[PDB]
Amino acid sequence: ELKETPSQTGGPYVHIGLLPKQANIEVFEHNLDNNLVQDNTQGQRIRLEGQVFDGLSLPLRDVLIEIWQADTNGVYPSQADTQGKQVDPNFLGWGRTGADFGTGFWSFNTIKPGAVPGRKGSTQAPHISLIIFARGINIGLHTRVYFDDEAEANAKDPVLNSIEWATRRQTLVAKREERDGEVVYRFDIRIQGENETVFFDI
Amino acid sequence: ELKETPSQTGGPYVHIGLLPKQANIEVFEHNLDNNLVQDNTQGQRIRLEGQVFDGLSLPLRDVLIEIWQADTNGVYPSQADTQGKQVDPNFLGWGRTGADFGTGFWSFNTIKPGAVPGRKGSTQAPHISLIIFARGINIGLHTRVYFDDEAEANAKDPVLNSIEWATRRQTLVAKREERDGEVVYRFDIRIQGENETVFFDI
Amino acid sequence: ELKETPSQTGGPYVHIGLLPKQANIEVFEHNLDNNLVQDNTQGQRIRLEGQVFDGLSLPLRDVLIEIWQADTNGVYPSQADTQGKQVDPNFLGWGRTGADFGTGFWSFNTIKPGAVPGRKGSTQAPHISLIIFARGINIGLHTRVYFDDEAEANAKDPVLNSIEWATRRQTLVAKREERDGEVVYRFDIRIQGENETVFFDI
Amino acid sequence: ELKETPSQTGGPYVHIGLLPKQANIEVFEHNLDNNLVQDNTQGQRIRLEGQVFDGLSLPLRDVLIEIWQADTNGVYPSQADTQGKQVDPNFLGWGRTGADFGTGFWSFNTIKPGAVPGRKGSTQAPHISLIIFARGINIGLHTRVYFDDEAEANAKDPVLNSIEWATRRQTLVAKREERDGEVVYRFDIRIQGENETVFFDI
Amino acid sequence: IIWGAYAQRNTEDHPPAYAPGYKTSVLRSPKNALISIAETLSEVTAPHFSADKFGPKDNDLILNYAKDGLPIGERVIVHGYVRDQFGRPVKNALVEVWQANASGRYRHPNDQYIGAMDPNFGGCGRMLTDDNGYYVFRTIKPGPYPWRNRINEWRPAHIHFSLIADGWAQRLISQFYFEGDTLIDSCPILKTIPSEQQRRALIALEDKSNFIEADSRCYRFDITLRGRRATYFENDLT
Amino acid sequence: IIWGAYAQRNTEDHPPAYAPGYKTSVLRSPKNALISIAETLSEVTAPHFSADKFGPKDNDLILNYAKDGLPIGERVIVHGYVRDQFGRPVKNALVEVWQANASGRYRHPNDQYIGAMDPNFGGCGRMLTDDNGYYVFRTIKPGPYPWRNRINEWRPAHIHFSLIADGWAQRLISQFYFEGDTLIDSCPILKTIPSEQQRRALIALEDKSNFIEADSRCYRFDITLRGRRATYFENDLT
Amino acid sequence: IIWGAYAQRNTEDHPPAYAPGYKTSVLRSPKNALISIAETLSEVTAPHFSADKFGPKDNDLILNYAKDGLPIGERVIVHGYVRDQFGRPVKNALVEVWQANASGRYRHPNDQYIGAMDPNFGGCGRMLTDDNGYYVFRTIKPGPYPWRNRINEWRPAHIHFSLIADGWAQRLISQFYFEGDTLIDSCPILKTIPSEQQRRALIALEDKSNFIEADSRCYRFDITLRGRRATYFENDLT
Amino acid sequence: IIWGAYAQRNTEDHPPAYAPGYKTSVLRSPKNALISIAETLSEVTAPHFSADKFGPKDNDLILNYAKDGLPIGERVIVHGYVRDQFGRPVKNALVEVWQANASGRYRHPNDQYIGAMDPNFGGCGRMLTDDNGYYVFRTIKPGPYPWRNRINEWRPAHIHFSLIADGWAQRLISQFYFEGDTLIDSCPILKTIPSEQQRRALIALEDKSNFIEADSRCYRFDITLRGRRATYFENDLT
Ligand SMILES: [Fe+3]
Ligand SMILES: [Fe+3]
Ligand SMILES: [Fe+3]
Ligand SMILES: [Fe+3]
Repeated sequence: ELKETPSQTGGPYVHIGLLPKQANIEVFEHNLDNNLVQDNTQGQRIRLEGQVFDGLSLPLRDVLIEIWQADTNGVYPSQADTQGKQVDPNFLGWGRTGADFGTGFWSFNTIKPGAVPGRKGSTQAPHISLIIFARGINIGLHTRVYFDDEAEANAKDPVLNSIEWATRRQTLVAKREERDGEVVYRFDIRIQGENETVFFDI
Repeated sequence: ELKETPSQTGGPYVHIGLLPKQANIEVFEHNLDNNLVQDNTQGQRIRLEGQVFDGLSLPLRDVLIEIWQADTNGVYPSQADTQGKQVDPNFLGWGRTGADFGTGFWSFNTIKPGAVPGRKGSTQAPHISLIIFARGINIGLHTRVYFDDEAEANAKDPVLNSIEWATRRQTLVAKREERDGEVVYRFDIRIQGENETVFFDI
Repeated sequence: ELKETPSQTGGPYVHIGLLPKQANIEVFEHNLDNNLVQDNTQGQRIRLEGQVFDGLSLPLRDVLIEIWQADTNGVYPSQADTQGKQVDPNFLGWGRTGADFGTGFWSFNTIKPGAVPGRKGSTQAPHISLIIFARGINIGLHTRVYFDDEAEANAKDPVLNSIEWATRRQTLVAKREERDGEVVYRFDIRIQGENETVFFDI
Repeated sequence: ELKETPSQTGGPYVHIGLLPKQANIEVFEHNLDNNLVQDNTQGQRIRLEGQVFDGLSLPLRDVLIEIWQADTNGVYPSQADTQGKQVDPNFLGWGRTGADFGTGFWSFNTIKPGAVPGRKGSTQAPHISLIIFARGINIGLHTRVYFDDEAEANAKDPVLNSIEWATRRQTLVAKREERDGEVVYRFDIRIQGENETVFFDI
Repeated sequence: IIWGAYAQRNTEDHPPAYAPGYKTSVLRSPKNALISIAETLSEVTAPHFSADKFGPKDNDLILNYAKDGLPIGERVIVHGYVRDQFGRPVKNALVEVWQANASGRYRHPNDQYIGAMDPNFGGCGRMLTDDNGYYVFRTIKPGPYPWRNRINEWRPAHIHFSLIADGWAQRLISQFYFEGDTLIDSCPILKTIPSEQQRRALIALEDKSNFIEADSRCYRFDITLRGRRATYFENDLT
Repeated sequence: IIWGAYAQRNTEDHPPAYAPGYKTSVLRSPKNALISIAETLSEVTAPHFSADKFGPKDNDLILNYAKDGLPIGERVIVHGYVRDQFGRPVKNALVEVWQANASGRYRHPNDQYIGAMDPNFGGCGRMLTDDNGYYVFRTIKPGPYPWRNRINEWRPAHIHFSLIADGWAQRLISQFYFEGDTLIDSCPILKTIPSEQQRRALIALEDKSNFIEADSRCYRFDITLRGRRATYFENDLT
Repeated sequence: IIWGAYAQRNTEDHPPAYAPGYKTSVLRSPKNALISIAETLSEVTAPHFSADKFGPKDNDLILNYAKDGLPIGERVIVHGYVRDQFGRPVKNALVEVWQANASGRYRHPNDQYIGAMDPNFGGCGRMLTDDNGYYVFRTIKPGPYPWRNRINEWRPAHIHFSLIADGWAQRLISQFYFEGDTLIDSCPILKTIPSEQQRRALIALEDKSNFIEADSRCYRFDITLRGRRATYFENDLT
Repeated sequence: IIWGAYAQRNTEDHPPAYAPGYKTSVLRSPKNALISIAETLSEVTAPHFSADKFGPKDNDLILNYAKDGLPIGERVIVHGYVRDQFGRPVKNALVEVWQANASGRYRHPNDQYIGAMDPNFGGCGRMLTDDNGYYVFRTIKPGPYPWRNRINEWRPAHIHFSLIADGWAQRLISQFYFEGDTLIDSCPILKTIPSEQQRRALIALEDKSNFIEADSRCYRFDITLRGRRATYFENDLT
């Protein structure tokens, strides 16, 4: 029985290895980014944005974020997906981005995920798995993003209901809002203090 | 010199062994409860009620509470009482109850205790000793309940004055209030955060 | 938790300390013997006799024997007896003897015991507990003597039925036989080989 | 170099796991038994029966027996058989049974095995390999059953001749005898004492 | 003899209030330190419970809830002594216990563990120590059970116990485990206790000589409560 | 590869036939020494069992006898590998097991122990090892039980097992115990085994990483059988 | 208190019946194992001996047989306590002892050892333990003596003793030796006992503080018998 | 084989969230405990990255940014294996690394350390493990560097690494150090890890036999990720 390699903070320069462009380094021809929508990707395009705040309510300007989600039909572009359904052939399902050094805002251009099957024949409400890495953070923090215009589905969601402190459930619900013509979901993450975002051990 | 047996949490099902009825179990003919007043018990009947809140201001729905108090003349129904006075022959002085699984409210039907002698010839203001047990609580938390309509006595109370942070003394004073015709004292316990209730190591 | 003192053989001269008379030593005024019947002892007198044989079918000429039994009504002259019945006031219930140095025969003048209660409301058939001590024997051997003219009771006896090898049960049954006018039960003990007597760990 | 897992007695209830039916337990649809002859099995049917006796000449009523044998042509229904000959397609070659709780008799309905090749180009006389399991037996006892109407073959058998104590060879020969019209071989096993059956370390 | 106050509780021999490894303690632990007070009659006195209020089977968890048959599980007897820290026996103390059944299932509305319920087992009993501080009850050995601290958390087999004795200062609730259980070394709750010697003070030992043939096994478990100091000079208690 | 005979069974790694401490062995043990023989096809061959004869629940002791509900007791999974002494996996070997219920009671006519019967538990199962020698079954952890060797004798919790593999010489029946059980050090049956290392070869180890959250615990237990030597020169087997 | 049965005798703490090193045991030892039984009133009861039947010198081996003078030898006092395995004192138990004289010669017809007889020494005594399980007798230290096991066999100095107490199950006969005797490590009889700790349980220790100036030396020797378990639930004894 | 959930992450084998010695963690650590959940398809799945998207020099930090010449520093090769906790190889996992140059200077806007920049060194690379979980890249050994935790704090030489494998639950980011570096024993970041054995799990070992003569030295470093349990009974994942 081997033990898992121990985690360490990503450190302040986590952008050199994970987002060379943002560090002004051009070594890779194909760079990974925060845009999960391709030409023929199916589903309604949405923009996910927000900020991450520390214990002083100050945004982290050196944080790195990644998301993992299913396609428009709730199927993951992964061999581990055992649904038997065909996945959108034009969807990676993953993306990475960093907050702005100045303002602290982060965002992803993606698609709204479809409902995914839960354990024991249940159905999970639409969600996006998100992880946070940064200086001061020893282990990547896991969380989930749900959508407020999906209230009926959230009320029945297994994971959200596994949080006995009902009042904390709302911290995982992003607020929809139509900008010019694009749909944007605002999701702010609070690491400490009041309205601290729920973090999971998955 | 032997060491005291180490404490452990009472756990979430602390009702099975301490309040079988509330767990819907009928094994004992005589069950212990939260009613300390018998037919011929002396003194003015009072009802003690409140809730226990966690660090999120949410009530504990699995907490267990017990109280210990003197009779109407400030004499304890205990051989350890060395006052030389006769105790009310119809008063156990102790009671146990659990918060409601739904609302979280707890209560006891008892009698208002008389003043008890303090150390070095002093006099303690009327009070009820109370202890809290529950999941998450490794060692039963001890506290005291005093009464607000007993301000003159409280100002001279030895224990209350042994709290140098004067502003915390008020957390141990229950507020009187006449319901239909019954006298009720509201006492809410805050385990963490602001206005955290004072706990003693007795 | 203390351990029982370990057993050792009684040795070849076990008569010096347990039967001084047989060793021709007169130090005690009151000597213990093999005669359990006193003037006013109740019940029918009987004589118990036999020999003890080794693995070569040769009698032991240095063996020592003791017996323990209830009175004529199946009550033991012992405070440990919890039957609530009164015991024969003229019955020790115990006796000791040694085989003859020449022939090897041993015997006791006693009374035929009455039925004793068994475990869980059962009834034991009439019996006498017997123990053997001698050179070569590291731990006193325990056995029981039942009577052949008590066949109906033996068939229902708990101990005899706890011997799964039915064919060995007969080794514990002494054979009755009327001498001149005295009733004698012959009981031969075989320590080894064929028809080896059953020994118990009590 | 790993060591073989150590043997332990099968215990008194060895029937629960190896003969559920005899224990009145019906969990398996297909149960293993003592009948090795199927509809199209080749060879002359025979019945093998006997009893197992302990050191007191008493039959074991809790013993379990298994046999392993070749088909009518001396070929084993096993991939390990290297004879190059085709085996009877309707013959398992193995069977299991338990003695009767009351009488102690055991039996198998099988076929008389053909001669099997021995070591170094020799020929073994017809035989059946048999193993015994039971309470009190720490390691399954291995033995062989030969047939008395096969005297000429037995005289030349390698294994039987590897027993220097010629007088013990006969303990491995079962006696034939025609019942109504069925051929029965009686084979009694004696674990201890006189005429003790020969046991092998294979 | 005129008694003084109970000796001070040694906070180092007990788990702290805040124990991050035991998750539910994070929000149910005071942030302020406990305020220590000098004892008064309130702390040195305690309630009295008369024996004739207890049923004959109150200390027999095998039979006090048996309806149509006997519960399924390991028949065990548990006995021991209750003494104060100075070695004095604790007489007529109220001992209350509760546990899960052989499946690790509690007869409680909030327990939905797949472990099977036993229609003939309740899981609770009580007794009063005798004049020598001796106690004894019979039960079915509880099975371990999963719980959600970290997703795959498992509690070793245990029996919850509570004591109300001579002084309110003595009030204590805890749990004891069974010698040899391997889950003991991994339990987050047992690890809230600082020292190793104290952790071992909660293990009931196999008492082989007290086994009852073809019937029940037996465990020995002693409990130590805080004790009072004797006074020989000034008596400031009152 | 042309196979020769199985390596010799090391009598020192097994209990002797005569073991006075285990009483019933006194009359059921041969007085003569076992006669060792050189192996023939009879000893190196063994029966073959087809998988399609086994029911889907044959290796699930929790459900193969469940009638109205689930049996009472500790849900545990047991898995491991069967290898030969040279470390080669044993493929398609027949593994049969049987045990008592959580009360230590066997579903057998001859068992009158006061321990309670479970109407939903049978106590037996079977399986075939896969191509890697791997096996796995589910069950209720058996309870220890009293028996009459010395009047107050108690068997530690155990599961009986039997194997029929590639060679008759490999035929083996034994019992395995659970790590931490204190009755292990006092069992007369386990003590018939000479060495301490061999005694430990019968203990199933807690496999914590393979526990199934809010469901079942898991034990790891491997079995080693005798192995065949390869032949490179003369082939005298036939 | 309602008493149950005596705890099981631990066969491992006693010599086996068959001990080839002690020759006479070869033919006087059963070949079958002892059959263990559950106790009844027969096993838990025992005879009572009144004190007024004992002479004043019954426990004084120096004077109970002295005729014309005092016996020749080492004046020693032996005392100790008789307790049951649970540490309870054994009251009014009958203790009988017998030994050889200072030459290692027994006053027995079958003893022809060249060691000289003492006309003033008998070699036997008896007593009843008091309410604390205490016993005490005076004697001459016995000398070692040759015997025919192996031709040059020698028994260390020893005193034979027998006890009849509260239960027949307690019946015991044994021998104790004297601290420092070198023959102890070579005695075949003492070696029939399996463990070293048990062998040491038979050695009387020099009790220097209890020596009587210009008179006698003293040895301390305690005896432990089997003890009864207390019953708190079913009472199946009858 | 039908796979179940990943084994639970052992929080004790990782640094806690709150580590006062590492100052920036004081305000960037949750005060509430992590909420453990049972896994769903969301947690057991992960993205797939095709190899043909990687340039030929993506795993060669010596040449992927070299413009006019070679970077200054110690030429070293680093290789090893990525396995899951059950020892299974992790195939086609994405491994990303980044480091400082030989001066301990990072090519990052926020790094103003006086350590000199290398115009021919970038400091980042990536690769995919092969079918055996093997990985290998070339680089310049990074120099240690000062940072402001306590004013004179210094990080030992290290290489940052990140892995994205088969399951989201496996997502991991960490750092490995070089055997012999003395700064290892004083680093506050490495000390956030509780056990000593885990701290050593982050040290790359000198692999002398794999040095390339007159060219480069080599270090061996293996990585272990969480592993999935196999399911043999109920399949509740969906
Ligand atoms: Fe760095
Ligand atoms: Fe619990
Ligand atoms: Fe002697
Ligand atoms: Fe068994």
